[PDB]
Amino acid sequence: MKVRASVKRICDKCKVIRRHGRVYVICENPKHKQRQG
Amino acid sequence: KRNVELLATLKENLERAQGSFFLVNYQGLPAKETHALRQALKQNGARLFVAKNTLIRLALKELGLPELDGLQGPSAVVFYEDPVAAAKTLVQFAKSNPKGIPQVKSGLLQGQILTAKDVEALAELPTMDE
Amino acid sequence: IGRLPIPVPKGVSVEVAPGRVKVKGPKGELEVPVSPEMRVVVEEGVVRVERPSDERRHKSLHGLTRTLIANAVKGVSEGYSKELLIKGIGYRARLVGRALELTVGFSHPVVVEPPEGITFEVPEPTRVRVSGIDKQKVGQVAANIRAIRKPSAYHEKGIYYAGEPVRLKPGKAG
Amino acid sequence: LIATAPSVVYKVRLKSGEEVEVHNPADLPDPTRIEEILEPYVKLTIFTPEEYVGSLMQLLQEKRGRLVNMNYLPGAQKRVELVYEAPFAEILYDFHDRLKSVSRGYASMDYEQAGYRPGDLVKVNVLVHGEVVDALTFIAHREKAYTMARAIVDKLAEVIPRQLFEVPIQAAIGGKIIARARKDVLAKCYGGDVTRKKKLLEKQKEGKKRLKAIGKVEVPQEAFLA
Amino acid sequence: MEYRLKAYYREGEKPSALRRAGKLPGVMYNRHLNRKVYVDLVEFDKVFRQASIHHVIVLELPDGQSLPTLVRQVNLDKRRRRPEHVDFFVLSDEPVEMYVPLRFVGTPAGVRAGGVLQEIHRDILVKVSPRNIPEFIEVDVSGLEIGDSLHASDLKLPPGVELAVSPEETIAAVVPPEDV
Amino acid sequence: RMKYRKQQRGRLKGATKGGDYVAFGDYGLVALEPAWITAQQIEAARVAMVRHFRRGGKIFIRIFPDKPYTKKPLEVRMGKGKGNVEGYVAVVKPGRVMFEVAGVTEEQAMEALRIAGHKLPIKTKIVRRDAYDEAQ
Amino acid sequence: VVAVVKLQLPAGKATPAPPVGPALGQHGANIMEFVKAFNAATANMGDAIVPVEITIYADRSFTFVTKTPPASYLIRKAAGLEKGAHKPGREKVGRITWEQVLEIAKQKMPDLNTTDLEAAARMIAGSARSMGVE
RNA sequence: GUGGUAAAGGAUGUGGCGCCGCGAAGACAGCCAGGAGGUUGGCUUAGAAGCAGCCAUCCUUUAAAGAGUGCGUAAUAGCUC
Repeated sequence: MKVRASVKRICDKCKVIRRHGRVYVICENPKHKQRQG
Repeated sequence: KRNVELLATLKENLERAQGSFFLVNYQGLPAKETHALRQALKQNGARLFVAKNTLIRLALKELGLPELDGLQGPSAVVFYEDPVAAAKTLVQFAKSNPKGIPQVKSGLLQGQILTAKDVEALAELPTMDE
Repeated sequence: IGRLPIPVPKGVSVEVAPGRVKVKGPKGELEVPVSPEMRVVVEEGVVRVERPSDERRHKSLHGLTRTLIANAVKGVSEGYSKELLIKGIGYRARLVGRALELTVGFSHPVVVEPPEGITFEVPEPTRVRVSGIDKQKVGQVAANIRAIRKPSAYHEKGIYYAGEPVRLKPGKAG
Repeated sequence: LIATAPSVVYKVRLKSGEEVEVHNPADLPDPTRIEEILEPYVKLTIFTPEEYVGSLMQLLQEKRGRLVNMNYLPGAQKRVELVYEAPFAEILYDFHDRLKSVSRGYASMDYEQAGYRPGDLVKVNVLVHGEVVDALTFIAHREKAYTMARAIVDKLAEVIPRQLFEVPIQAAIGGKIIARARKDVLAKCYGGDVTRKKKLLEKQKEGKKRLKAIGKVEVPQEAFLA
Repeated sequence: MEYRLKAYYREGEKPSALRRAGKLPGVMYNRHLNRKVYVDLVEFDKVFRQASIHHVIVLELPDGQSLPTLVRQVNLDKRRRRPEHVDFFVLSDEPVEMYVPLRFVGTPAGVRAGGVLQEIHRDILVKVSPRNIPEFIEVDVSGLEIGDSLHASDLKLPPGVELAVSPEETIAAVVPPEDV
Repeated sequence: RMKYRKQQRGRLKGATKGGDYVAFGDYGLVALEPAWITAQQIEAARVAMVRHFRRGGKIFIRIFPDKPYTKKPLEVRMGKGKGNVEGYVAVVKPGRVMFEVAGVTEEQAMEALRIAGHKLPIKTKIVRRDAYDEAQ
Repeated sequence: VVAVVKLQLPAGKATPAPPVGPALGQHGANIMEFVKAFNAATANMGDAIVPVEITIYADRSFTFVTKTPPASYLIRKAAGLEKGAHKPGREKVGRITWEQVLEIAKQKMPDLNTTDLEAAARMIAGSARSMGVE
């Protein structure tokens, strides 16, 4: 689920991501595709 | 910020209300069960601060806190700073010791102690339990 | 204090070299990447890096410095290794000696010949692993040999190392 | 034929004393204040392996389940003996398939039914421009009103549309509606007149008000019943 | 407690250059012994923050003067927040203007019952009092519920009492929820 | 809606810069250099508001509805002298003070303010108690 | 004998089936009919939360005796109180006479590891963030 | 590959800037054993006696004091913190 936007730490505690220039967040749960990219 | 003040003054006093020192480093068994040690002091005397486990540097050299003439025991592990003077050290100390052997993986390890003032030898401590 | 404190035993043959320091070990002779602006004092053989400065690039370089080199001596202290273990009711394995085994595609010329410092260990009908000079590509080819059919968000069948507590949610139920 | 899955009839006891009066889903429209449907039930008496109750006790509440009297046989192993009263028809839908899945199709069941006096159920109906529609509505018990609303109600669209009126056939279950389920001449005077467009736009617009009204029937029932 | 460092320049140019510096426009007034001394940000801004301030009187420190002073008119930006230009008055002889502070601690007559909240009234009183002035002027009230609210019949002021605003105009207010 | 009993039938236009001020009640918001905002949206605020403050935490709303707009009739062509009506807005330019006191306390507003912040067609800003004012 | 397992609950109740039933059940319980020997306790003592707790074994032994509580419910025995039926906390008298909980307790300090110093004057107040003698 | 015609809002982008958590009787971690000792619900009691739908507003220890963040159903476990 590459959402276009928002993203605000929804597997509760969650890691900001920086890779390929692209910037995301992954935590413990796959049901948390916060790729606003 | 959090320096030589409250939270680190009255803790000296049970060691200083008289001076019959006692100590322990045990905390290797669950607190839910470790209270058997914590409650042992009433059987060992009366609600004594045996096995308080006071903080290192905040009590690992508590003589530094308030001139206890050097409590040279073992900095290893936590320091109970057990207040035997607060209770009634005698043969009563054995109640706080024998319970610590049979229970847990040593529910109460032997440590440095000092009745009245001057420290007893650590090797002689087990003999002093009676 | 903690950014560069490495004891470095074995009688290690580590010494700074133009981008690539020397190694010896079980069979060791390895070279490691560097960017020279760092350099490390290695008198006797110490690891005790000198930072070129202290801006964030270098200081993140400070770890790439340390760490890569850090295991690099540890790795040749032995035939460096990661524990590993597939399990699941339907599969098999066999060290062969000179073929990879495995059975989970289930029509299965599975084997790819092992690369270099790689060497397999057949411990238990299910607990195979790997060892060798490397850590990283040992972290890879293993993951690669792991890479074939990994998961099973349900019944266990998963190829694993020691394995994280495998996440478990019901199929149709339970 | 068509397997309408369930077809429970139940027993109605209209006030003023009218006995069963031949309960049904189309036996005498609602003339007087219902007596709360009322019917029987079936207790829970079927062994089970391991701890599968977790899934049963949960889904079992399919109809205000009532722990008749939980039990646990001894000497056995995991096998339990749960008990809970319920209805008849209800235990005919989304039950069998579950009875197995819930416990992995382990153990069976057997009861004799039970329960009477009260028991919600109401009579969820539907709406379709016309009225009375085909012949649905039964007894929406436990929010069962909208439960199937977005399901049966949204009957696709009767497969057939008939005309371009777009009648809105809602679900007059008993409200207060619930469920929520033309030539192209306009563009021909091209390139201009957001005026004359409107002129010919009203012409047909008037028909709708004179169509749905005069155009009696407009009932395309006997489709699929789903 | 605060100081300032003076600037001869006034009106137009210079402060903006110092507004850029964050060095700030300022006022010394003395019952027509006026002067324009010029402030600077942050700290005296921290001084602004002191709550009792713009009320409880303050004392600037030009090289020598030890004069306590009061706030009143203050310029205020709208190209953002953060004020344009604060102004001042040291006491002279007969203090008069006295917009006296309030942080009311009335009894929660309503929240445990009707759930109405104690919606604020004046924030702070305007009451004359020469040099005998408390931090927290106070008015307890037990009739506080619903929407209609009691008026300031009874200020009960400290030593330097006066109804200097106007003879009583409401004490406070409470907001009704659903005409409960 | 929120307007009535008009003096006229259609204002003219302008927009350049203006001035509001201090908060009333130590919770509030403010913005930038707004274009006009429709009343629904204006009312939508409080509408958006009501659910969230303990689904009941009472709050004063804010600025009053203003100017007329219309596409005359619809999308024919100019020919109208300029008339007809539907929607109303606010004078909105220095970043007007938004009104948000309640006692409903803390973040519950503050993110509802973000709700509000995410709401409304202008970047804004967040405010509370600061530095008084005074009037005769 | 040493097959005991975790299983805490209340009692004084005549009907084990709704509560005590899936505990050791297939888990390892045997027999039923504890109610007759609940009478060995539930005729009087045990209204203070006083669990047996039984033990594991081939059979079900019996229901006999009951071990004494830690409890926030023991030291305040002399009523079972009365507040809390309609929405825990809030109004409904937070208070009825200061000794009432201490006078009825005092002897509160039964089972625990070794020994706490006093059930009454020097410990009661803490079970009221555990409840409301506060 | 920013120059390279775009908003909204995301963004531990990064830069330096002032404001506030250094507690060298030494921290926030990252670690490791504890992770509460009378800390157990009157309203569900289908169990909650934190860890579904129902109060947290006083003591015992001080190792700290989780009124208890957590995964959930026979309470509960059992892993966090």
